[PDB]
Amino acid sequence: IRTLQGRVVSDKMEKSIVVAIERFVKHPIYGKFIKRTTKLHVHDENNECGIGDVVEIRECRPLSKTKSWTLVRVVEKA
Amino acid sequence: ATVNQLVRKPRARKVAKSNVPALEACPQKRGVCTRVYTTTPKKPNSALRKVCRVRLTNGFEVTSYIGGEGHNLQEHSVILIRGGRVKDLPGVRYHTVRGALDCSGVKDRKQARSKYGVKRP
Amino acid sequence: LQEKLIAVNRVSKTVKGGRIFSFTALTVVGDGNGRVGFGYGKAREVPAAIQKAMEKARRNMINVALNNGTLQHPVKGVHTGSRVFMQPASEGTGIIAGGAMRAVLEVAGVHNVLAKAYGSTNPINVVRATIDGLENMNSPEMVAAKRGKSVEEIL
Amino acid sequence: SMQDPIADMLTRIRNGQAANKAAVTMPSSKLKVAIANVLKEEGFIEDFKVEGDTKPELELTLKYFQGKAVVESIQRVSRPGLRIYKRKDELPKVMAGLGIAVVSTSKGVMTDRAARQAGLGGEIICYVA
Amino acid sequence: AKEDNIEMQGTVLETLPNTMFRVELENGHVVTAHISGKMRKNYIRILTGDKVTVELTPYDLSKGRIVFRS
Amino acid sequence: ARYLGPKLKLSRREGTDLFLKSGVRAIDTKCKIEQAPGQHGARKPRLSDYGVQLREKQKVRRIYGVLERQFRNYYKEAARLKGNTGENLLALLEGRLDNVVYRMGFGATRAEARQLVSHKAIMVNGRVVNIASYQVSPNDVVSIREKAKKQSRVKAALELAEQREKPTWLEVDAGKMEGTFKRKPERSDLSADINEHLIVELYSK
RNA sequence: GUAGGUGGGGUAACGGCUCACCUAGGCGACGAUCCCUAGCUGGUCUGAGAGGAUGACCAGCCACACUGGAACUGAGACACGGUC
RNA sequence: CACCGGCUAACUCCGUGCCAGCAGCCGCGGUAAUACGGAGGGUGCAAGCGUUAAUCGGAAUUACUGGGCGUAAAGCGCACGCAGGCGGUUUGUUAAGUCAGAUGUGAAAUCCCCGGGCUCAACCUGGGAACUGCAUCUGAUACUGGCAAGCUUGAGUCUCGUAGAGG
RNA sequence: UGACGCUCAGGUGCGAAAGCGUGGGGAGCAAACAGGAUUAGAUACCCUGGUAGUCCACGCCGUAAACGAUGUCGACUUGGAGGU
Ligand SMILES: NC(=O)OC[C@@H](O)C[C@H](NC(=O)[C@H]1NCCC[C@H]1O)C(=O)N[C@@H](Cc1c[nH]cn1)C(=O)N[C@H](C(=O)O)[C@H](O)c1c[nH]c(Cl)n1
Ligand SMILES: [K+]
Ligand SMILES: [K+]
Ligand SMILES: [K+]
Ligand SMILES: [K+]
Ligand SMILES: [K+]
Ligand SMILES: [K+]
Ligand SMILES: [K+]
Ligand SMILES: [K+]
Ligand SMILES: [K+]
Ligand SMILES: [K+]
Ligand SMILES: [K+]
Ligand SMILES: [Mg+2]
Ligand SMILES: [Mg+2]
Ligand SMILES: [Mg+2]
Ligand SMILES: [Mg+2]
Ligand SMILES: [Mg+2]
Ligand SMILES: [Mg+2]
Ligand SMILES: [Mg+2]
Ligand SMILES: [Mg+2]
Ligand SMILES: [Mg+2]
Ligand SMILES: [Mg+2]
Ligand SMILES: [Mg+2]
Ligand SMILES: [Mg+2]
Ligand SMILES: [Mg+2]
Ligand SMILES: [Mg+2]
Ligand SMILES: [Mg+2]
Ligand SMILES: [Mg+2]
Ligand SMILES: [Mg+2]
Ligand SMILES: [Mg+2]
Ligand SMILES: [Mg+2]
Ligand SMILES: [Mg+2]
Ligand SMILES: [Mg+2]
Ligand SMILES: [Mg+2]
Ligand SMILES: [Mg+2]
Ligand SMILES: [Mg+2]
Ligand SMILES: [Mg+2]
Repeated sequence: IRTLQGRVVSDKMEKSIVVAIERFVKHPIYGKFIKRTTKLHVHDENNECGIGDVVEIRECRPLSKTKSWTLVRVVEKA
Repeated sequence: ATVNQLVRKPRARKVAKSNVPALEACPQKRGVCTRVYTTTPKKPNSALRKVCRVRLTNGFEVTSYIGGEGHNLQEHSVILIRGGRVKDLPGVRYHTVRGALDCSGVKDRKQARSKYGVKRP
Repeated sequence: LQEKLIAVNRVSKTVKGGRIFSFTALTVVGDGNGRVGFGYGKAREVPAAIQKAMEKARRNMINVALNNGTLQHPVKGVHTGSRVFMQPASEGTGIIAGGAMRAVLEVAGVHNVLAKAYGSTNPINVVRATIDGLENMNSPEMVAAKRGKSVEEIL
Repeated sequence: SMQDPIADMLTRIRNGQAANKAAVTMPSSKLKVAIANVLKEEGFIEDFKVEGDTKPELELTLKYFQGKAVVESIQRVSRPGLRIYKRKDELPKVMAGLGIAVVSTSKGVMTDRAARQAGLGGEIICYVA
Repeated sequence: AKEDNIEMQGTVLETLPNTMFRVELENGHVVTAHISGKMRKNYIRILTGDKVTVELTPYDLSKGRIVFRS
Repeated sequence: ARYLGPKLKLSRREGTDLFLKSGVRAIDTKCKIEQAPGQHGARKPRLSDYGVQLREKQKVRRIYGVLERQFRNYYKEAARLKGNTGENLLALLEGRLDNVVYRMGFGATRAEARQLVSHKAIMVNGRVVNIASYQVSPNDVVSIREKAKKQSRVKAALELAEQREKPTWLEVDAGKMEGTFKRKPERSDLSADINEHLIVELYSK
């Protein structure tokens, strides 16, 4: 149900992708809306995602040291 | 400064130092007099002003003003110093507390006695 | 009219003999009901300097639209290096102003105001900035007039 | 380059009023026309018109009252380098509600008063007084 | 009511900047003396070799005030 | 913790009758009210704006008999309370039991009233209160205790209060020796000589 | 073991937690790494506010128990007044 | 208990004579010192009063609110240019930013408001308000962003010609 | 043609004169220096000479009151007299 949408920035790991989730946040002091990036290691069972793809992801149990997110679907192919 | 420049590098507040570093944020410090002497003040004024070089417990060697008329301090006197610049003496950032430890009160004082460590007659 | 001495300054011009000293006098006057003016007098003696200032102040009185002993809205005044800010206050606040601004606001008949003086606080330039503030203030009725509306439509 | 057409429009009104111009003209846009409509109905300008087709041009007829310009001040608030948005409860009163703030809400560009009564916040385009 | 000084004669052995002087006293001790205010105000010049009265203090016997020049 | 020194010196410094004597005799007959106290008192120097503010504050303090810390607290309360701080401040001072006892006419001065209170001679709603700063509220009945009804100073103090302007916000009964604090005094009910806005400004520094 | 994978082992439990093998990744100017300082918070002080400073008392959380290791017992400890 | 030259409420006499000393800053003291020391008088606080330390304020003196850069401190010697910031105009679409409503949460204490209890107060306490936040759901779609298709006014290309101590 | 734009930390290049390296060149000029004066002194200004250098090639240096002591780009806002 609860998902993040972001862009694939690596696919060099077996069954794993790095996904960048871009956020647009008001700066606390100065009030300018800044772009902030959360990078997440995500599980990609079938190795379907390539770099540039837009992917929907969901939070799951730990799968490795760094992985606690899994691929839902590819929204847009690159 | 533009908003975007402040985002990249915020307003740095100036790190204002103490005027009384040898106290180390204590209201007084004890010390031992290493020398007790007189010094001539800066141009407009003239006097022989009573001072002492004091080795503090925390190991800072500082100069302290000995206020009031007349004092009993010698080398190896143990004194309490407070904060207090004397404008017309370079480097004198501390006053000796009168009527504390080895430093006597001022003789025959009747006004501002509490500033010079003198009991009520 | 109410009258108030703000500052008296001894000024000096060098001549071949030595120095000719003379006195300046910043004063303000007002009715305590919207009208206020400032004057600046020069003389060789202080009492003459004051009287000159008072006479100039009496003839250079502006009008101000006050809302029952306070301002209509926040106002910013500037003159030279003096930048002043004033805003309306509720009854019983009193005049929360500094030095020169208070004198102006007192005699003008502003009982309740919150004020601050930024930049230079030279009395001469502060008084001008203050009165510059009060003259550029707008009532509801005159805002309604220029905009071609009623007071109800504006407010 | 030109990066704020709205600031430009406001500057044209401000400069035009300072130079006692009868009217000011500029390249039109839907948003400019929207702001122009607020200015007109609040009575800070007399009228406006759009002329052209491929390259439309907005003309504004400036008001004067007893010689003096009606637009005392006109300030760009939200700008490209720093966008400003406000919730309905924190909509700014300009000149203790003698001026207007022009607010882009989800129900179109309007005054802060109308945004409050509608019960909407939005982007604070400009102050006018 | 003030504490008392020790007057003593001496010869100015050298002049120093800003009306400061080395003065060898009667007892043979060299003090760094300074000019009095009254002598400064009245423009009494002091030179190397001049015989001077020096007011000393018991608080410091390396310092003095030149109050008279003979 | 109280001022125990000479009274008329205070009146002289303010340049007004602070009512610190009973008022059987005129203040000019007991002292030189026009002249400030001391050697250099015949001089009348020009007083600064700060000095005007201070002397207004000290006037009100000296009337009621309140030291600075307690007065500053009364100011903080007035600032907090809704409405006019200046009017609130004077209401609080008028609330005080020592004042109320005086205004009813049981003490000849506020100092004599303060002693009555302090010496457990006053009851608020039938209960002994010996705190001078006790805030009396509307519809409270201040009274003299049966032991203190015989006190000759209380008989005399009533006769003095008959001379003075009677408070409209109180209602005393001389035979009973009790009175009802009907309401809080309005700003109109108190004297116009007090420029309370000067105190408001003084503390706004 | 660094990042991921596969398989075995391990844990109350997911997991490089561990191991073997395979792949060559992973993090970093949106400040990694390194150095210095520091228990965190509710709050507290100051300030018109926005801020700034602070984290004593009280209450929540964490860490430590002469110093460095280690486990045992137990529902729970790697245990202030337990063990080696 | 401190203070009484100004800031800063409060002034005289005597002693001293740039000495002794005072002092936060400006300053005071060299013979008639309201500034030193004492005294009389006064002012401010008061079971405290001063002094020191420390923080914020005043300081718009790091300026988001809320500052500057010709000469006061401050435009890189000049350009090109990657990252980054910013983006003319129209339609559709999306709904990230944004806005609205709702739900959950935001410990108690503390702060604030209206009450209550200790003779009053401090203090204790009932209820409320507040906790400006975070998440989710449902909506809104002007503006900003994404996506798609355009448009020609920004920016380029081509044609012809001109001046020039440009290299 | 159809927003392809503006700005730009880091980066890259250009950057007077002096200076540096290597090899040429060297009329005039001229730091240093030599002599002649002046003067209280004259390590100067003045006079007569004079080396580096000034010139060329290639490489280096990266600074100047490198100034409009005024960053770049865009829009808007009365006039007058000139130059090209
Ligand atoms: N030497 C010493 O220690 O002190 C003496 C000095 O003060 C002399 C004085 N000098 C000057 O002004 C210099 N001006 C610059 C050029 C050289 C020189 O001339 C002077 O008066 N000169 C005279 C000539 C002279 C030199 N020695 C004796 N007489 C002179 O004619 N000076 C001219 C002037 O003062 O306007 C001018 O400077 C000048 C022209 N031609 C020459 Cl040479 N000098
Ligand atoms: K002096
Ligand atoms: K109030
Ligand atoms: K590992
Ligand atoms: K594994
Ligand atoms: K905090
Ligand atoms: K340990
Ligand atoms: K057990
Ligand atoms: K700013
Ligand atoms: K949109
Ligand atoms: K770029
Ligand atoms: K040569
Ligand atoms: Mg983890
Ligand atoms: Mg007390
Ligand atoms: Mg620590
Ligand atoms: Mg502030
Ligand atoms: Mg177990
Ligand atoms: Mg433990
Ligand atoms: Mg145990
Ligand atoms: Mg133990
Ligand atoms: Mg004297
Ligand atoms: Mg600040
Ligand atoms: Mg500045
Ligand atoms: Mg300069
Ligand atoms: Mg400069
Ligand atoms: Mg430049
Ligand atoms: Mg756009
Ligand atoms: Mg949204
Ligand atoms: Mg709570
Ligand atoms: Mg769009
Ligand atoms: Mg550029
Ligand atoms: Mg060269
Ligand atoms: Mg060469
Ligand atoms: Mg030559
Ligand atoms: Mg030559
Ligand atoms: Mg440079
Ligand atoms: Mg420069």
